[PDB]
Amino acid sequence: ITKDMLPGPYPKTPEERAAAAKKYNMRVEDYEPYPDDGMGYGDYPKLPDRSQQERDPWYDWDHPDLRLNWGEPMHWDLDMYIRNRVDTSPTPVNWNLMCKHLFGFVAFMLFMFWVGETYPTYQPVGPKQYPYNNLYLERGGDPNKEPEPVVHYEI
Amino acid sequence: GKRLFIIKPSGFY
Amino acid sequence: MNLFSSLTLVTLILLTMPIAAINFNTHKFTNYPLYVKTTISCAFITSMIPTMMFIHTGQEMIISNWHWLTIQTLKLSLSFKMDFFSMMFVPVALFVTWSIMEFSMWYMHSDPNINQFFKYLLLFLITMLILVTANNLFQLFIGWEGVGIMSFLLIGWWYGRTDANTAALQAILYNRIGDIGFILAMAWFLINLNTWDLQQIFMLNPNDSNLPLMGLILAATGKSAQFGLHPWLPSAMEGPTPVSALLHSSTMVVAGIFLLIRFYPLTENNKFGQSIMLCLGAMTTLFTAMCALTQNDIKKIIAFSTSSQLGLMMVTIGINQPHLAFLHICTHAFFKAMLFMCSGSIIHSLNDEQDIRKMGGLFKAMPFTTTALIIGSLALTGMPFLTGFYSKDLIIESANTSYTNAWALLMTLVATSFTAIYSTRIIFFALLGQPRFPTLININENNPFLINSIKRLLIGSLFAGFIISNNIPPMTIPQMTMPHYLKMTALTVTILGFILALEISNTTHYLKFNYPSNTFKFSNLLGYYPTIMHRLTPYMNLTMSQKSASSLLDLIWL
Amino acid sequence: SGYTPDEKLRLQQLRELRRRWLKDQELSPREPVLPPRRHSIFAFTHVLIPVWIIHYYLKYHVTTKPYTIVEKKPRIFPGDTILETGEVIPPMKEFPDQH
Amino acid sequence: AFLPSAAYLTHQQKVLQLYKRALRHLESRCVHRDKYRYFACLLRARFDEHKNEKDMVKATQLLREAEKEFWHGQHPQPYIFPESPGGTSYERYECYKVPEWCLDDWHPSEKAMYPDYFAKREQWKKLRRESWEREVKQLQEETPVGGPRTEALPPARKQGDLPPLWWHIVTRPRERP
Amino acid sequence: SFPKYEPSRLASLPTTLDPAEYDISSETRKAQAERLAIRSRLKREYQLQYNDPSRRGVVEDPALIRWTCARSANVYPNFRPNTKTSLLGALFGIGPLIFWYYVFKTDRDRKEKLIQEGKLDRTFNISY
Amino acid sequence: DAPPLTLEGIKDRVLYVLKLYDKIDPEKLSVNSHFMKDLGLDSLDQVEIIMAMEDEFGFEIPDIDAEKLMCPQEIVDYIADKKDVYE
Amino acid sequence: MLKYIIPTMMLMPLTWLSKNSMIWINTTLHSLLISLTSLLLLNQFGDNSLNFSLTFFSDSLSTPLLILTMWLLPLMLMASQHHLSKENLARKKLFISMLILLQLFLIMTFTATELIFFYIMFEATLVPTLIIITRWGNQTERLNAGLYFLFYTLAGSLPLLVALIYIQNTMGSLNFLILQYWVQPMPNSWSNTFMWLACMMAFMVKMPLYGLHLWLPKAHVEAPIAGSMVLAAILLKLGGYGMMRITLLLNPITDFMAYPFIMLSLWGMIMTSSICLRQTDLKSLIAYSSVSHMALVIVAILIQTPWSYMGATALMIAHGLTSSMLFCLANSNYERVHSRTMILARGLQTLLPLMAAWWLLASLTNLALPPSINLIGELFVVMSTFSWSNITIILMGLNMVITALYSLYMLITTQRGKHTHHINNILPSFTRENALMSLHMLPLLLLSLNPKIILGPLY
Ligand SMILES: CCCCCCCCCCCCCCCCCC(=O)OC[C@H](COP(=O)([O-])OC[C@H](O)COP(=O)([O-])OC[C@H](COC(=O)CCCCCCCCCCCCCCCCC)OC(=O)CCCCCCCCCCCCCCCCC)OC(=O)CCCCCCCCCCCCCCCCC
Ligand SMILES: CCCCCCCCCCCCCCCCCC(=O)OC[C@H](COP(=O)([O-])OCC[N+](C)(C)C)OC(=O)CCCCCCCCCCCCCCCCC
Ligand SMILES: CCCCCCCCCCCCCCCCCC(=O)OC[C@H](COP(=O)(O)OCCN)OC(=O)CCCCCCCCCCCCCCCCC
Repeated sequence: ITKDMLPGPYPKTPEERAAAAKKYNMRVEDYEPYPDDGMGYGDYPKLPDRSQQERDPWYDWDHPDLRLNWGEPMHWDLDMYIRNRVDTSPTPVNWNLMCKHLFGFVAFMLFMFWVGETYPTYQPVGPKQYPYNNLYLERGGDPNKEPEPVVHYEI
Repeated sequence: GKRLFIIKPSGFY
Repeated sequence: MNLFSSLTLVTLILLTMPIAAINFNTHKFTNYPLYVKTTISCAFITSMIPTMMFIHTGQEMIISNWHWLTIQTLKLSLSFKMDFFSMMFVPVALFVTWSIMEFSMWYMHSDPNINQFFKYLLLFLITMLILVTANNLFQLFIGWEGVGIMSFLLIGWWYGRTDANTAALQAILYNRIGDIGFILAMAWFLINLNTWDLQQIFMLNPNDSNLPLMGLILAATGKSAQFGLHPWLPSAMEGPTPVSALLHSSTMVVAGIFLLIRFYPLTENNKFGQSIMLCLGAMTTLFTAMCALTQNDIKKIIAFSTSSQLGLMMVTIGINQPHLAFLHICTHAFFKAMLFMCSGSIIHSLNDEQDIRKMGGLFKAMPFTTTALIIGSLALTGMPFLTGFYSKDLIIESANTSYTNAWALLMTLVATSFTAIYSTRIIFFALLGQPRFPTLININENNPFLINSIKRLLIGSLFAGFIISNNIPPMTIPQMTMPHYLKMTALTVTILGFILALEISNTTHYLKFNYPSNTFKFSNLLGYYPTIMHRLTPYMNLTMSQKSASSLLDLIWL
Repeated sequence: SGYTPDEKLRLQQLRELRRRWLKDQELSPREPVLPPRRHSIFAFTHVLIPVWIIHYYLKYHVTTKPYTIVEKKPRIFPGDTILETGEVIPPMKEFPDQH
Repeated sequence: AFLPSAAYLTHQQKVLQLYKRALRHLESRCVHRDKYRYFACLLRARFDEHKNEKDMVKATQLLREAEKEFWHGQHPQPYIFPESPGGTSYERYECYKVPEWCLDDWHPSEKAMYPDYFAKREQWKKLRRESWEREVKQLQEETPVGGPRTEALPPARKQGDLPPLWWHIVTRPRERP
Repeated sequence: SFPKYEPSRLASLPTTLDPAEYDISSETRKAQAERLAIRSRLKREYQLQYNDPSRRGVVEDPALIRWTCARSANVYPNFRPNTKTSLLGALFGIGPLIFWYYVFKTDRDRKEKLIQEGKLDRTFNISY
Repeated sequence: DAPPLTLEGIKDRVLYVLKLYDKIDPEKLSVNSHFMKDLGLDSLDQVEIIMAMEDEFGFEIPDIDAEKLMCPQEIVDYIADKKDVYE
Repeated sequence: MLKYIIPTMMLMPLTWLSKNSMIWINTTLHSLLISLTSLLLLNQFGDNSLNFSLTFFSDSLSTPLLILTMWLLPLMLMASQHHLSKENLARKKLFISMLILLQLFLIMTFTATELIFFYIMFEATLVPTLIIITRWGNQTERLNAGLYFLFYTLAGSLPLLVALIYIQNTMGSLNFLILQYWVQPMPNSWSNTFMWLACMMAFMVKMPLYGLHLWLPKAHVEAPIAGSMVLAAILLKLGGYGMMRITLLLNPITDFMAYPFIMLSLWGMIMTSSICLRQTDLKSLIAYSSVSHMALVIVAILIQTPWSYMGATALMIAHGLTSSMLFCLANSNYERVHSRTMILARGLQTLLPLMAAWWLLASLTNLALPPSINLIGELFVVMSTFSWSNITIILMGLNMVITALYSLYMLITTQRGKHTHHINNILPSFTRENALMSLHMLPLLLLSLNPKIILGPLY
């Protein structure tokens, strides 16, 4: 590799834009850079942020797992839009509709568990009754002190 | 019959 | 005494001996899968003797045999806890694994890496019986991370496939999010109790134990696929069928449930931990059973089945009934491993066909597979006096008759109905009706490996609940007095689920085409939860991992 | 429309070459040319010798050290006979029978 | 849209692909075979109602709201074939598809284990290397100025020659190694 | 009529429901033909090196080399400190550091005040 | 399991499918019968025939190849390409 | 310590008087004999350090770093001998001489009884490393790193020099043994604040610190394999060793001067680990992993509990072995595909199964799989920082998710998936390369059996 195929600074003149689009091996009309706010992207082409999962799978690819060709200017986040990672593919249900259904479902189930914790169900019984002063020596009571009498009666 | 050759890398080394 | 501890260690050393055999190899093997299956059969026979002499007297012990480290007040020794939980889990795990490997000698016969497969499956078994026998938190963390890594290696078995690697990394991600809470629990016990040993944790018996139990509940969420950290267990069906049968149905995925059953003296004195376990388990057993109603891949449906059963296990821990939960683990292993084995027998017979919409007519084509699939489904739903009756129904017989979150009970009953719904859905689309698979029939099951491997778990799925529940001692008091509408709850709800799903299945023969409802789109796209968070949380990481982390700060400003 | 005659010709030529390659992936009856290289020994090598090793280890190295193998003491019921002493545990109180 | 030979989709191809995807998603909706076959002839009638539409702008609009119909009525998890992309057995054996040049890196003690195979592989490689310069000088005189317009390659024209760019298509790994 | 599909950042619009896919104009024919021409030329330039027997090595891809040089080297020499770069390097640069600083300082002052007042249960805490 | 496919088997199965099709007569059907020109079928019928091939053999033919298969011999040759027959 | 310095110096007449085909074999043999000799330093005591002379001593902190240093030289001679095959013989002997001189500087850097001899040897280790990186680095493009080395000299080693001369005038000595018993508390003052920054910032850049890690994914990239091995394995750990010596004098002001830098590490390991998820360069990914692991050692030294020092020195030894093996795996692919791009050569388990086994083992040690000493160090640091503050477990555990995430991604990208078609020079694994991976991994696995020799002076 040599210098005139390497990235450079932001294209200002249209002939530098044409030289870059010839360098990045794409049409000049499709070639748009990242906007020169000073974030250091340089003259790299702003690809339209499509995940590689979205591509044609039956197409004869150079890189079949990446769904990518030789000499094609890759996406800037190509390490991010691999099929092991972030996807942007279309879904059968809308994005905001998914977020609304998920948030309503999760928050409503949380609220219903809070309602059921507010109002607990039980059995029509008294408490469970244990002998020997509510099992005082079994539950770790000291042998020198003597507790109050816990006496249960027949019924 | 009709035994097929399985291409694999060198397991010798 | 000298018999118990000796055969206890002989079981684990015997499981490790084929790993030394496969690592010290020069020849090509005289059927190394048969060698590992013979070894695990004999390890089952070996572990039967300590279980029988535990059922005789109740003999528990600890083998703290090798001193490993002493960090100034913390003596980390190699310590094996042989209690009721190990004595009931080790023969069940070895029996299930022995059936899975006799299954795998048929199913995985075309794989040229069959010795690596049986090696990895034995490594999983070794790490799992390290997990369930560990007496301190460190050896349990060894087995914990071991079953996580062997889960990675057995999901990504076809490592060329992108989806298998994706699902394996997904499972590692959710398990390490659970490991955040496990390490939180280890940190709390080391700082406040000066121990990782279970005995000093139980003897000190702390009262402000909300934070370590929240850590353990997050660990069981990461491990047993509870809600929030669940979708890796349906994603993990991309691995082979005996992987999903052994690991991700019956053996690995109960380890978060086993972690919470293991710490029962802390949960029985913390009502807040019981309430959080009850709410999370009811949420998971609702959600995964609801997602199972509208799926078409049979491995996905049985994975949602096992995750709903794990949510029910979390429910019955959350009502402070841990021994019923562990009886449900030992029960659930048999019929759920058998259901995955019969589904994979259908898959391998129908030439790698897993979608239930291209099955059917297999009642008389695969008769033994149909018999065992019906027996596994009926043990799952709670048919009277199969194995799944002897725990799950009792769970409902303690979920009704206790001081319980009422909505958790109602969602538990809705889950109990949904189990019957997806079970007869599997029997409808896969066994009943007329065929839908392609035209070149290669349907066959007449291998003694497959038939005997399903047969021994069939004997288990028929008799094992009766045998175990009449061989285990009482550790709680079984609540046996309730009104007749409350005693007949689980059976009636299960039969109502069968009736509702038979009406649903007989609405499919009608010549009508309806537009999809919002409930169908919700349950079919998995509550929209793997669709959003698997896109959003990586995105908000990785752009933040590139724009501000790499480019802005650590290449320009700093 | 289907293929062009150029595409049909190319697919036929490539198909002939592909079938020749796949047919020539076959094996000879000598191939592979390999270089020139007790009924229950399983229970002896894998069980009995490890039971010997682990019994020697637990009997002379583990139990000879304190608190390494700690065992829960056995469950004592009313009516039992103690082997270390010879003492018979007395029974329970007589039952206020219910049935 | 994105194709190797054509730069676009013709309207006829768009109609056929939408008909096929509609039938596949319909079969996903309509599991049973007689029921799907009934609705399949109904949908074939719906597609043949406007088969004879001459106006390509009106057919464009009808195809567009037909795509809206198909998107409104699609199944969320349609039946994907197992070795089709998105299937359960898709690209499963790609970890077993070793490229052929790795046979060149074998040791001679295991090359001698299969003598006839490598003795034939030598003349396969001989065939490739005496075909290469002829097919390069074939491609350099047929390709127009500016490079080739479409990705399709010409066949073998002379007798005795081989088609250009043929070695990786012929010697590709089997789909079940 | 029908619910229109809403595109998103992580849910792109399909190829079928986009209107500009249904362009029939000759300038779209020219753009599609030039894209097919560049793609075919790059495909040919690749697989003449790929199918070459005399080459045994790596067909170097200057788009990949250009991508890595953009992701590593071109970050500093095309930086300009302005309002946007300084404010975004002050938000995610010294923001969460200050956040976790005050959180951990608050919790440690609370814990120290509870320890020197005899409040914190530091009973069995002898490993540290 | 997984039985080997042969050109006799692929040929006989493709012709067996097309002889169960009510717009193709079983007496004019040959191995080189063109669908549009010789058997007089529609492109819709051709898409249904390629989908019947997908139903028959248990895999998918993509549309860039489904738009060009215009005889049973092209179908047998395409399945021979995608299944590696006569090893 | 003079039974180790003199054989290391006798490796110079051994490497210059050796026959031209024998200079790798002889230096590898005698450096392996020195590494076998290096186990005599395990004569440690529970109360006293092993004090040889007025000039050299060894507690249980310096001893494992010495054993790792004397073990690292044969591995560097194995790793760097392939890509120096077409080199001149005299230049090859100059390379081996700079490696031997770096070991010579290090093994009396770790044993330095007095702190200004530690400073001289500490800043002496930079020169052979500099010459190795810039004469055998295969490309040199250091337009931004010159100004950063100027920043290292200004903000780092020179205030350390002035501070150590000040302690020499105040205390009367810089013997660490004397400073154990003559240490005065360093109270709150501005003089003592600049004193703390002078004593700490050199070692902060040497670890490296987050925000100060700008040199490390450059100097690791532009280096040969032996340079990257000694940077990852030893030369970062000089900062941690120097912090564990110099924080004796910095009490109790450390108890409120640690709070900024702890934040810089606790958030910093969240960032750099995340940075490893977006690395195109594999060697840069291993560099940012080294930053993400040395952040925990910075926190564990600054919180100065016993469990934190035990975990920090165990993490230093374990990460030295692990990251050196990771750079050697990265080179074992770079010597074939001739590019460091991680997405270039994929699916390598189809081609190299045993090397993919080594990738799997180095990844599992990288993500701290128990009972490996990576996990023991990681875990003890996490316990001690929980004792520091109970919220930090979140910033620990989240790191322990992302540390897993890039560890397997590096495994999944390079070894799994579909192999790259147009790369056909992927040779089978040379026995040298597999021997290098095993001499990394098998000591790292054997140290799980007996970790007490790598847990420092207060085990
Ligand atoms: C002091 C004396 C001590 C004696 C005892 C030994 C102590 C440990 C020593 C080192 C152990 C590992 C050695 C093998 C691994 C490295 C080489 C390798 O990959 O070989 C593959 C090869 C077999 O594969 P292959 O099919 O032939 O070819 C490779 C394949 O193409 C492709 O490969 P593959 O993918 O098919 O298979 C790779 C597979 C992949 O499997 C995995 O990745 C699974 C591993 C993780 C999950 C399971 C383990 C989880 C943790 C629980 C177990 C540990 C604690 C147990 C204790 C009780 C519970 C607490 O790996 C294995 O099977 C390795 C088994 C051992 C793994 C140990 C853990 C590694 C994980 C990372 C660290 C974890 C924490 C530290 C553990 C420390 C243990 C002491 O092995 C050999 O040929 C063996 C070579 C000779 C080995 C000698 C070992 C001793 C060396 C030390 C010498 C000095 C002391 C003298 C003792 C001599 C004894 C003979
Ligand atoms: C086929 C193989 C078997 C060998 C066949 C040939 C020999 C025949 C059999 C007899 C063997 C010899 C007699 C018995 C052995 C010696 C007994 C003895 O006292 O040995 C001294 C000691 C016993 O310990 P100790 O308590 O005496 O001393 C510990 C040392 N200090 C005090 C310094 C800390 O060592 C052993 O027994 C070593 C064997 C241990 C077995 C388990 C090893 C597991 C390794 C895992 C690594 C990671 C651990 C992580 C987990 C830690 C816990 C959470
Ligand atoms: C009992 C208490 C319960 C508490 C519940 C609330 C707390 C937990 C909240 C949920 C956290 C987990 C969910 C969010 C992250 C999930 C990431 C994941 O799993 O990604 C999977 C994704 C592929 O998924 P999928 O689309 O199915 O792929 C198949 C077809 N493409 O794979 C990819 O896209 C690859 C991405 C690789 C890089 C991942 C970057 C994100 C890392 C996320 C770390 C989260 C850490 C959380 C720490 C919490 C600490 C308290």
